[PDB]
Amino acid sequence: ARAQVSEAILLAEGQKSAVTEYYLNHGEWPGDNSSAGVATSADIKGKYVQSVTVANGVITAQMASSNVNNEIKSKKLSLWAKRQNGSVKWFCGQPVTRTTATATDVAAANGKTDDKINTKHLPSTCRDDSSAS
Repeated sequence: ARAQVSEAILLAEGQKSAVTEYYLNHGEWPGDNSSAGVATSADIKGKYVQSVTVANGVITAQMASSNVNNEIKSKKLSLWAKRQNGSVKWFCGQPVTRTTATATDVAAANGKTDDKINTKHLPSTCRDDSSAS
């Protein structure tokens, strides 16, 4: 499980440059994959990953539905960044959502627990809470 999740995190990290550069150039986060200049979400695939979706700067990877551990089939994790006075810090954990392109904070984006990869299956360094800062 964790081995599969760690490869999903690495794939999702491949979209960070598009998101960070957009923030650098616009002072706000990209609304979707197209505005970030990246491929459509279902075309960002890999080992164990069916899609990667950019939404207001949050990068959410969705695990594949087959050929993955039963307990993480089709579940999701997010990478997201927050301003910390000039620099930005990237976080990794359960799914989050940023409601607007300019919001500083994020909210948890659970799916009524359905989309959440269980914490036992997240690498120890990818357990950031939605409230992390």
